[PDB]
Amino acid sequence: AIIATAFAETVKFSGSKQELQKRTLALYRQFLRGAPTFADLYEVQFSIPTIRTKIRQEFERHRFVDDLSIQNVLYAKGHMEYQECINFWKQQAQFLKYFPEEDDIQGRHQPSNFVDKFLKNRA
Amino acid sequence: MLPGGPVPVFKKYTVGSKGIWEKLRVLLAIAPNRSTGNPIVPLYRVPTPGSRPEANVYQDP
Amino acid sequence: RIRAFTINFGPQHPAAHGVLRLILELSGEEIIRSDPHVGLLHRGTEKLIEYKTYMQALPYFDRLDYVSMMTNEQVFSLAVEKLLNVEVPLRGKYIRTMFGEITRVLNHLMSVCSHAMDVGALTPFLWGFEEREKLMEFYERVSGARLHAAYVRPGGVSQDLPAGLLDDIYMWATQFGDRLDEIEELLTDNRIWKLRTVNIGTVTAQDALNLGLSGPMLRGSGIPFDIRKNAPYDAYDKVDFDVPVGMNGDCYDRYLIRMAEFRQSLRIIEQCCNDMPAGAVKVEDFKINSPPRNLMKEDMEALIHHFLLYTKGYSVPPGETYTAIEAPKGEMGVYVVSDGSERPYKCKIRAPGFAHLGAFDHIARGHFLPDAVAIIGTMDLVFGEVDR
Amino acid sequence: MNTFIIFIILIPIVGFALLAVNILLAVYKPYNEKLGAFECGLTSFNQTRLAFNAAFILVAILFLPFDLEISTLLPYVMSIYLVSNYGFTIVLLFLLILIIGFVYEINTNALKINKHNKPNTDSLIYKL
Amino acid sequence: PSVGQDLPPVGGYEPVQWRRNLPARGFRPLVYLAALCGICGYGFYRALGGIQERRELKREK
Amino acid sequence: ARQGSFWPVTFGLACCAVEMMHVSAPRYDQDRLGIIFRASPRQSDIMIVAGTLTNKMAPVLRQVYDQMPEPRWVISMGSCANGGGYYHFSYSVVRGCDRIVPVDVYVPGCPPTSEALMYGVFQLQRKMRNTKITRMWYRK
Amino acid sequence: MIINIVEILIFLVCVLFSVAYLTVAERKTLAYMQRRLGPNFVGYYGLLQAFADAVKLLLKEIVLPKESNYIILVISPLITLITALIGWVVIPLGPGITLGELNLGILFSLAIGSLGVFGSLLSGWSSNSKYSLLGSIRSTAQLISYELILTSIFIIIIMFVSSLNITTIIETQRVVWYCIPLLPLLLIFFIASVAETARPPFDLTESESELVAGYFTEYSGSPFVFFFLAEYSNIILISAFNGYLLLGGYLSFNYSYLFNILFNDYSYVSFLFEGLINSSAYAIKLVFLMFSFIWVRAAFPRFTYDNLINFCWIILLPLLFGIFLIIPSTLYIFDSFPTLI
Amino acid sequence: INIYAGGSAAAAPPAGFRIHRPATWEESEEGALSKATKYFLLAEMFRGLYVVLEQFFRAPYTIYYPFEKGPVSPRFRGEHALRRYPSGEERCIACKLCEAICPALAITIDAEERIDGSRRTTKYDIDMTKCIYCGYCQESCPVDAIVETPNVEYATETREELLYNKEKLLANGDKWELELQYALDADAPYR
Ligand SMILES: CCCCCCCCCCCCCCCCCC(=O)OC[C@H](COP(=O)(O)OCCN)OC(=O)CCCCCCCCCCCCCCCCC
Ligand SMILES: CCCCCCCCCCCCO[C@H]1O[C@H](CO)[C@@H](O[C@H]2O[C@@H](CO)[C@H](O)[C@H](O)[C@@H]2O)[C@H](O)[C@H]1O
Ligand code: SF4
Ligand code: SF4
Ligand code: SF4
Repeated sequence: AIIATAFAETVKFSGSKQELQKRTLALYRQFLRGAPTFADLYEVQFSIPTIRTKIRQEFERHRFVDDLSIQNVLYAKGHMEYQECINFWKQQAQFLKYFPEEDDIQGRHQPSNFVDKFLKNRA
Repeated sequence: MLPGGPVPVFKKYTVGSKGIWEKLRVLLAIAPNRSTGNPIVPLYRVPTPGSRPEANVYQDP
Repeated sequence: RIRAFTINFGPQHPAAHGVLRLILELSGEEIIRSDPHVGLLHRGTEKLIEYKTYMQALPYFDRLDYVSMMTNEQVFSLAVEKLLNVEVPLRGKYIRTMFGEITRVLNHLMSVCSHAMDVGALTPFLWGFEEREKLMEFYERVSGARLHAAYVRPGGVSQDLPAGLLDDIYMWATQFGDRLDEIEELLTDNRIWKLRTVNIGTVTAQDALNLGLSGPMLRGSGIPFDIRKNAPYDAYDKVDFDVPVGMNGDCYDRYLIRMAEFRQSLRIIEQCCNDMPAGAVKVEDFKINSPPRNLMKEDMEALIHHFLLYTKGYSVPPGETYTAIEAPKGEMGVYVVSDGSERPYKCKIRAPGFAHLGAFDHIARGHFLPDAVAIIGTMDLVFGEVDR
Repeated sequence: MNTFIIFIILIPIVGFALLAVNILLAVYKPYNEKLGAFECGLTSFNQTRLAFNAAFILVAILFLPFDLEISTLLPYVMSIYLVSNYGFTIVLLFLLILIIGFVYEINTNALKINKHNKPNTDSLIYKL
Repeated sequence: PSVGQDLPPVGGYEPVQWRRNLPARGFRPLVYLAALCGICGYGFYRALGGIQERRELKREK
Repeated sequence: ARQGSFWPVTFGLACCAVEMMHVSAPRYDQDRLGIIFRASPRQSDIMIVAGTLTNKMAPVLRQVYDQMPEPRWVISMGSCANGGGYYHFSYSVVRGCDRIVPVDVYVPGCPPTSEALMYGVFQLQRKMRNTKITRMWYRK
Repeated sequence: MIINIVEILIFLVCVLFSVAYLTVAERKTLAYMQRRLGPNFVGYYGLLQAFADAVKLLLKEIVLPKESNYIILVISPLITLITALIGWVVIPLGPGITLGELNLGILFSLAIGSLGVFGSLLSGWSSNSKYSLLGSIRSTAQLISYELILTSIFIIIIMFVSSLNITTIIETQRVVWYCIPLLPLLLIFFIASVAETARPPFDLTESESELVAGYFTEYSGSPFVFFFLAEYSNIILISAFNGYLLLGGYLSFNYSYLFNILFNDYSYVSFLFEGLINSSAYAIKLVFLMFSFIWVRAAFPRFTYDNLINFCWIILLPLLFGIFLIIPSTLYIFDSFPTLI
Repeated sequence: INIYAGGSAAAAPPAGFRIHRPATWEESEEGALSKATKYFLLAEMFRGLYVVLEQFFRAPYTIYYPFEKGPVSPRFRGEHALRRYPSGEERCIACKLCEAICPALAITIDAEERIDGSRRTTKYDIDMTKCIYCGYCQESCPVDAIVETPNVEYATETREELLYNKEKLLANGDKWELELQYALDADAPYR
């Protein structure tokens, strides 16, 4: 047969939020445990705490979702990304898409009010 | 024979040997039937595609 | 516990004829798990086709399996003709058949003599590529391109044959058999070839079906299936050819199948050069095909139709079709959906290499790495079709 | 100073000629990724060795005794006339005793590589 | 109609060779074995004869 | 020496590799001009980008390029590698290896014929034949 | 010692330029076998291709990767080349015309060939890569496994001549070349020669490794030139071993009649013509054997490691352990044990 | 004659579909010594060596390219060109059918009313780095204005040289008109 890869998970849509809760917490645990591997494999120029901060940020992004099926899809895609990161399939270029903050400051004029954006034609 | 081979050399449109060298080639060949696949220059792709006479009489079928 | 070691066979390396990332896991010499990573030649063909007329979309198929161009455009033309409900003329059918078998000769000359090169035989490659050049000249004389002809279109053929092409094709056919024979003298009865090919890559008939394999991969396991005999499309019902089928499902049987297919393609080319009919090479309905130029420049209806076919395109009836051909790689198919418009709603290409490279994991388990090279070579994997 | 001695010293203390020519003539301005090693590829701090089959090391371990056998035959071929018909029998007994071990090696199949993922050969039987 | 089309001849073409043409060649293998055995036997006759002469020359020396 | 030993790296990605191989075939013999295609970039001097460059493949291309010892040149073979080509408006294709690597000679075609790639090789030969190595030092 | 330096320089020049043109010979012969031609453009008729390759390589960077070792990577080519070239010291181009006229010449050859395995061993250690360290192992296994067959054929030949002087081994073949009584050993020695040189059909780890990121010789610059010289010198030296063991070395027809016709007393023209004839014979034999190497590269596919080790240890060594018994028995049956010299 | 349950006359196996049986070492029409000679003396391998050697004495296929060119046809699709009439007037009339049929969107056109009242282009650009060299533009043109020459020898050092404009294309036509006339005189009846 065609056997699965190292850290594969069969797609199984929970019929309960309480089970998907445990699944999501396990995935969070796995990301946190694997962050040192993400720093060693990808030649990362920043902290392991920074990687865990980013993981927490991306897990907080979808914290107040309540539709169960959307949460199932998000869990499945999160596990896909975990398998893509822990198995060295991504390169540094794709891993550092999550980390635009660590790259140096993009120029001087970054508007946050109206007149700036107007003078730059972004209002 | 069968309907699909073998066929002699002189019925193959390829450039071969002549004289003592053919008498040697048919002595030193695993299969004298076999050909050296150089097309006969007088006959292959002559007249050239851009100098065919059939273009002047060609009409739409 | 048997800890496994992961080697990337190589995103860039010789054995892949194209670009492949085969992540193998080994326990010593033996492969235990494989993970072919693809998409490195995914160019979004199937979405681009949704933004193109059926004529604009046809050169997508020349560039999928780029050793067998005319067969890809043949299957797309067959699909669009089945939706359009138009009949290709007899001469166009004979041309498509003759050139489909020339294309089969080209594909097998690439495949067998690259399999040989990857296994170590360097000389058949360079012998066969001259015959490839001789046939590329016929491609260029009929279409104007050595590789991407854009010749077989929906409705038949772009241009009639130029004068003096059948004579030259016959001249090539009088000598191609000895080329095949000289390749066989090196490869067929050889000890090292048989060692590298006999009982390697074995796949059973049942598993060959379950995995979706076709062509030589299915015929080497013993199943006599060929779409040209079971569902003839262009002119294969009007020409005599035999189908090679093998036992033992190995790579040696696939090699023998491909050489028999060389010889049967030569047979078909002979019959088509002898029995080429007269008439038109495209449908005589100027609502589907361009009219001739001397009518487009003298007739008003002809010019209107030229204008519309080259700007808006021909509108295909609504519906859907899956049609397939016996491409030299296997069963190549196109699932088209028509929305009544000039552009497709959906075009999925069933590439024969996708299924075979998916079956690599089942076929190559338990083998050593030198045998994986032979398996990739007998699958005959071009990656434009795998990735599309 | 013989030509033998001259050659066998000259080859080593001159062999670095093109080495130095290449070191002085050629560019050298490395990158990180020019100091790199591959298209893709990585490995965490997992281990320093891979598991290997027994034959890989057994061929080397058995090279020693067979090489010593064939090198011990050198005294015989340089003494063959002086040991006339006695040493002949002795070296034949030597070769036979050492062929017994080679027979053992062949019959055990010690240099064969074995395959784990066997193909299944057992019938399909359905409990009715 | 059909005016200037590329069409075949009236009697078609002379048939081509598409069947296998790997002919069996060579003497039967035991002839090659006999030639090998004779070559090596004669070489042994020639070499062992030379060893004896070298032995007698050694006696002289 | 740089002309008569002209060793590109095996970077065939798509249907332009067919024309590269035909340039190694009997009719056009690349070896007659000194050309040998080398698997590893450490032994190579040229990179012929012959095929479309996907966004999943560009890091690999740049790694292969950076692994090449100086002197190094790049030929862009085919429309797909020159400016994205036929697949210019896709979501997965790079609009030219120009964006990823610097290019010395652009060979146009789809596919560019074997003769066209040989003409490009000759143009790069002319470029390196008019290249000032010691003369430029004597200027510096 | 002036003429000693002259002789050494002549020998070195001829050997190294023979290697450099064997590269071109390989390419052109393989080409014309493949219905092509090349190289023919980088000199007149292609006679400067190897020098172009050398000059290019000697101007390339000597990049050594991050997790590699400088010294080993740099000296392994050089040690391999030294060992390949010092084996030419014992090779005679005439009756005594040698740099090293050692009475232990066979053992010198057989002992300096024992050191060529260290190149393939140490190549694997020039990286922190775990799979190249296994490719190293496979290659070294092949080399040590076919060394036994070469040594066995050496000893089977020395059963006929009880000497380790290469000139004596050749001069014993004025009667018959040892390819006539031992024609199968010629095949076996050529096969083991092609396998020791790691040449196709025995090019497993080079072929293996160009696929993977590592496990082959990823050298640049001068290391690469040195490795090419080592390869194409060991080819000529193993064909030289073929020569002086089985094909008579420098011997030909007896030219006493012709020389008594042409000459009346020993002159330097006499000696020059003798030397030219003898070294002509040796060279035409070497040319044939090199052509055979190229032919075998052109014809056959490749082996795997299992098929190769099995070939060696289960097909070839049994025959030779049998021949060890049959040759002395043939000498005992006819009272033909050979004397010293 | 026959009624079938879940089957067919075509799905029934052929007459000899069951292979005979494997052959053992007995039932061998070849002695052990003969096949052992073929085994030890490498018969087929020497035959392959000889078939390779026979090619050594055959004519090489290699053509010396800068001095001898390969086969080209009137239909060949190479560098692009804008043609004129024998008047000297340019054939193109800004109908924009080549812009419309081009699968790669390589053509860019702009037009207006000329000073003499004629429909003629002010902009005609082809990005060769987009073009696929298919010939659809040469087929679409109703005036034989855009054509593809047989030229392939126009490789460049910069990509800004491959963004051909109207003046480049007209100069290319003025350069290649004779070759284009040969090709047209050979090819036009077939299209
Ligand atoms: C029979 C045989 C006869 C042989 C005859 C040979 C005759 C040779 C006569 C040579 C006289 C002229 C020499 C002029 C060569 C300079 C060529 C040149 O102009 O520049 C090209 C190359 C550039 O190197 P670079 O300065 O880094 O520029 C980078 C961008 N191109 O420039 C080079 O290639 C320079 C190569 C320098 C190699 C030294 C490498 C350093 C080794 C020592 C360590 C010092 C490292 C210091 C690096 C700077 C660190 C900040
Ligand atoms: C030793 C002298 C000092 C200077 C060093 C010279 C270095 C030059 C070494 C070249 C020796 C020949 O080595 C070279 O042979 C041929 C050349 O076509 C290459 O072969 C290449 O060409 C094609 C031929 O079209 C082959 O089919 C093969 O697939 C490969 O792509 C070999 O992969 C390489 O090994
Ligand atoms: S430029 Fe044309 S031939 Fe080359 S890869 Fe792109 S589509 Fe294929
Ligand atoms: S031939 Fe070239 S320019 Fe014309 S439509 Fe096709 S790709 Fe565009
Ligand atoms: S080139 Fe031809 S098709 Fe294009 S706009 Fe001009 S006239 Fe129309």
